Amino acid sequence: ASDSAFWLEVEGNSMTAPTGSKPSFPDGMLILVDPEQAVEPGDFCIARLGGDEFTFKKLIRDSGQVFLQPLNPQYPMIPCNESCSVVGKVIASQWPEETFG
Amino acid sequence: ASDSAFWLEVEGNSMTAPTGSKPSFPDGMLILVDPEQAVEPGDFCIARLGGDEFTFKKLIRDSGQVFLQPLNPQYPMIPCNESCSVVGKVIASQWPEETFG
Amino acid sequence: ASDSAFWLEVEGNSMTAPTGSKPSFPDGMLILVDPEQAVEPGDFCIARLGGDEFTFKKLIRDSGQVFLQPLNPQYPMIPCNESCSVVGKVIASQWPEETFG
Amino acid sequence: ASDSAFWLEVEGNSMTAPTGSKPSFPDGMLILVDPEQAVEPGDFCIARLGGDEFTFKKLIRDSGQVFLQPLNPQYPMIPCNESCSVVGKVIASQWPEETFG
Amino acid sequence: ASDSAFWLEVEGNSMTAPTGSKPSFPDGMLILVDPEQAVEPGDFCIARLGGDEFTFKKLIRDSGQVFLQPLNPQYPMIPCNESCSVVGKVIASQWPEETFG
Amino acid sequence: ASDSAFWLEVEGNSMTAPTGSKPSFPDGMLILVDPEQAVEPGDFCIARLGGDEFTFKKLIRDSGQVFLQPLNPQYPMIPCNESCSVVGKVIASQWPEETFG
Amino acid sequence: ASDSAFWLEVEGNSMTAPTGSKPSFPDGMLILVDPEQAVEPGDFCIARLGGDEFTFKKLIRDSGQVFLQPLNPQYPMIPCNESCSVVGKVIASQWPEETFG
Amino acid sequence: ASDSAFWLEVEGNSMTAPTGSKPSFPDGMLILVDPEQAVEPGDFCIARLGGDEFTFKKLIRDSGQVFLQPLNPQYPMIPCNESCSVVGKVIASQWPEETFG
Repeated sequence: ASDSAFWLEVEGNSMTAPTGSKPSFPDGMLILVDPEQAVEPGDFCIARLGGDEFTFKKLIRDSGQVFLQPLNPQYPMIPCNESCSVVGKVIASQWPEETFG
Repeated sequence: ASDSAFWLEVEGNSMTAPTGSKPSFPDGMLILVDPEQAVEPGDFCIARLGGDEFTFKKLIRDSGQVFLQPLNPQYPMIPCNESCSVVGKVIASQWPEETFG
Repeated sequence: ASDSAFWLEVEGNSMTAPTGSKPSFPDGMLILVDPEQAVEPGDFCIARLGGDEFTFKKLIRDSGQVFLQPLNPQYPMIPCNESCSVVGKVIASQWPEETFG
Repeated sequence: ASDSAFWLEVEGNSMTAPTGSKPSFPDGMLILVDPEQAVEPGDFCIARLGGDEFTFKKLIRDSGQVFLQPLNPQYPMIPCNESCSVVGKVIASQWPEETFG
Repeated sequence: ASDSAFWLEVEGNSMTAPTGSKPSFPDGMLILVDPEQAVEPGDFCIARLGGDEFTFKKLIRDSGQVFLQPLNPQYPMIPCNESCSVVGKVIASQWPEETFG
Repeated sequence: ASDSAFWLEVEGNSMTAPTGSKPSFPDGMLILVDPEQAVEPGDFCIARLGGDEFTFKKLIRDSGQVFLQPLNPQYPMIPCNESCSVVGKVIASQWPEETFG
Repeated sequence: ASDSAFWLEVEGNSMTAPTGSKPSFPDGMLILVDPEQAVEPGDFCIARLGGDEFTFKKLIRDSGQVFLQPLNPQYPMIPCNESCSVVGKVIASQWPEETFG
Repeated sequence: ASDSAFWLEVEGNSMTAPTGSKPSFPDGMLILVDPEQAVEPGDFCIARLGGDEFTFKKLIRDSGQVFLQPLNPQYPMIPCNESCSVVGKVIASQWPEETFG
């Protein structure tokens, strides 16, 4: 984990996989982003889209096109082109300790 | 966090909550069981059962009786009695690092 | 595979995993049910309910109880006991050849 | 199947059909690819695209134009012209025997 | 088709199957409901729910339970128990003739 | 309808519309083509490209030019000119009766 | 349009219908919300969900269950229960004048 | 907004931009054309084409040439010379009241 790496809190159900599926990062979890580790296809990541919303998706590649895919199928998959910048690789995820009291 | 504390890999959907509610411990996650800590009502814990098979659940109390309750509505509740014995309180949970490649 | 093993065509969506998750046996696939192989937990199988109902689920164990689980979340889980006899272990599955012209 | 046919393992969601539609080739399945058999419109194939990257899709024809179409609605469709080259016809598909342990 | 049969205009995406799966009854189509024909598992129907409101879905049976299942994945399946009653079997569908003006 | 009208089973997803759009003619349905009725813009029809294979689209006029339009946005629009010959207007569509058990 | 009625700017693509569908409200358009007009199934409303955040969607109901549905089939259809509160009916939508030079 | 200006109902996808890009005038919208105003390059206008057939497009200037550019990349570009005359400027667009209920 580089010095640059920072923590973020999963906010949304976009990355919450269907029951029985894995991995899954339910809204509430923490994810460690590390701007210094490249993001390869199949890796999870944070990416800044148009305007300023960062997103947490699985970066995939199909037919030469790169998409940011959600673990929740009920959500949209999106092309990652011009206004799509990968900020860093998600290298870890754990529930915050409060979660256990 | 005690020294008798150990890691276990969640294997099942019993602790997988309906999308939206939290927390949620999906099959494949890592939980840290600490025997040297008590399981107060509402805490998450491991419990050795008859044939000595662990069970991941939430300890709840209802009239001098103690129950092991799954976060997955589909999974039935279970009364903790003769062969039932808490093995420790779950204090942490994270995805194995292999998860992030 | 015993000389008693037999093929069956999956008919239904009880074993159809959510896009992204495996395995999955969509309606249309074939499955080899071997009556002579024991069904350990975590194994896919063909069980009979009542006496004439053929069911295709994943046999599991939660909190000391055995359940026939569907790979399709929307479908209810079911406890396997008295009127629930395992018919055989699913040991292979493939699409029927016609599937390809 | 020709002696030049090999097995590939599906990696992705592009060929995963929505519940109800068939066939479907979810990530993790094995597909037999025969480079000696030709791919007629409607067949399932592997094709080499731009940077020579392989892609598993359905070859279709519409309005006298050829397309590589995914079984999964979320994925885009691609015109199979110049930099599109067919590697082989998909002729079999099954889960690896590990699937049933 | 009995003398009691009547047509209903499909209102809603409940029975719209995803692209590539058939059949599909998109919002706008016509369905001939016949109250005098029994609805076997597999058939499409109109059932009246506890609310006392009408619903259009596919009736299925799994592990002994009966459900009214939609063709659109985004919609929930529902057990057809007490407050669930079959109004009639859906036996034909077509676009109104205005569709082609 | 004229005596020149015949039935055609829609084959392909060119005329399948996005969920929540109408009309829509999913692969599987039956469209009634009547060669004797003029195909006005906004009408559905069967056309011939290169004087051979049929294309089932929606004739339209934009900026003085004519195009055969697919109800599926993924499919490209195609200019109807020289090698483009309209075979007849689509006047009715329905699911074959087998569809309903 | 009551006094309470206020204007919001559509932000996002949850209500951008697929090319060739209607209505549709691309990110950028304005929408008049009137808290004083009820919202019947089929209406376009503004709801406030859990996180104290607002959503613009079409209220619908299926099998006696209310859902907030998006015009974009990509996005998810969410059940509107406990934490879901309908704030107002959307009764108008127009682009801002700046739009047109 | 002049006395000569009038409302028109957009009919077509010619002016339906790709999701994300704005503006976008989906088939079904109302656009207000003001004959009295001039259509500077970049503005949206109406145009009489030959035998009196309207066209909704954007007025661009490429190579000292005045074309009619569509917002839908799928639709061909058209030059506005002889048999092409502007009919006014699009100064406002909005959805018909009937759209909301």
